[PDB]
Amino acid sequence: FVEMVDNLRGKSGQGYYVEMTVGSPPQTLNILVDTGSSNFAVGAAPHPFLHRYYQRQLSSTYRDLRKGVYVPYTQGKWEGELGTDLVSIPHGPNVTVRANIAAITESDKFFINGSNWEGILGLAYAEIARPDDSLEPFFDSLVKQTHVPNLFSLQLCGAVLASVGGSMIIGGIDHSLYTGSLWYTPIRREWYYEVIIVRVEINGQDLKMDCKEYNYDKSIVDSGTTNLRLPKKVFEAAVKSIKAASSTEKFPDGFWLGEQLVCWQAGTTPWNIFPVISLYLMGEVTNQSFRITILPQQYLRPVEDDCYKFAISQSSTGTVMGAVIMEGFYVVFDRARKRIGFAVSACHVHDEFRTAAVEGPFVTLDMEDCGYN
Ligand SMILES: COc1ccc2c(c1)[C@]1(COC(N)=N1)c1cc(-c3cc(Cl)ccc3F)ccc1O2
Repeated sequence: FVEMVDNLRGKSGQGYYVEMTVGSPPQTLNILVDTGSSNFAVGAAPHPFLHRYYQRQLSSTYRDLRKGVYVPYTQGKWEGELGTDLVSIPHGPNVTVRANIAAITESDKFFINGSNWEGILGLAYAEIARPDDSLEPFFDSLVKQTHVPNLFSLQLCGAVLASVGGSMIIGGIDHSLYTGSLWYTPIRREWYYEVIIVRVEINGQDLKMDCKEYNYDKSIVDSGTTNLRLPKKVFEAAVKSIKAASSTEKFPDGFWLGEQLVCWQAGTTPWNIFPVISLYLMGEVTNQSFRITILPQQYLRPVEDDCYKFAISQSSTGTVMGAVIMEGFYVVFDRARKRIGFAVSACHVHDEFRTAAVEGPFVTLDMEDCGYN
């Protein structure tokens, strides 16, 4: 899949995008890769923040669905007009499909002033598509109309604002992109990429919470989120324990809340005083789990003296495994088998003493009880 390796770009904190073409003749757009939503929606008007936009009037293969779509979400909104058109991915499989496209005609806090992308590719399932589950998501269209296998994988590698890179392998797995074995956790339900966390440790010390708290009201794998977001009660316990383990140095409460930065003399960041963080995920087998472990190199994010933000934050919408988790791992979205694979990423940032890890098997009882209903 060498043609697809390194097909993602971005700027730090502004997400990962892939090149796509829409319409005939082809119009090239940079599109945000989002496993946390399910619409293919593209800027369709000259918003001043956009480098380019979909000009439906220039496409011979454009079809109007004569229906609007309205998409408020927690940090913004977008609105638009539904249609279909032909779509390809230049650094993806050699195929062209007819996909649903939402031509974005009004928005608020959706486009980023300074980014290089113009649309969003929602890779999640129809159940959370707007306006309803009858709007077939892109990837469903791709799989139905071609012989592209029903799976994709992401290697997110991270870095005035640093450029980031990664790979979206569409229709398979590139084994060069990880070390060790893949370990799979079941997709609990096909809406978000919902998973179940069964145990949490900070430097091997169990938080000892009712595991339902870890997944209240859901836990998801989300390439469209930067932080590791945790339910409020879990965040409180996690920070208490991370404070304790790192107490060699003291920081203000605002650091832990993301309200301020911490800085060290360039090149002297004391990675060693910060603990590793492990999430045990439901495994493939009854009473079997595995654990994924990240380093402070994943959860202390550089802000451009070396200065960092604490990139674990609280959530009222459940655990969100964003870039802080995904940049440690090669992640396989094995839609065909309703499961998500994690393996140590060949590009993850680490040091001489510790590495991001994926380890198993472990015995964990009552894992089904950890899910919220
Ligand atoms: C209905 O759900 C929606 C709808 C729209 C929507 C998003 C979700 C969102 C927010 O979280 C996720 N996963 N995608 C989302 C995320 C981002 C975004 C993602 C990253 Cl990784 C970084 C910066 C961003 F602004 C930009 C736009 C954006 O729009």
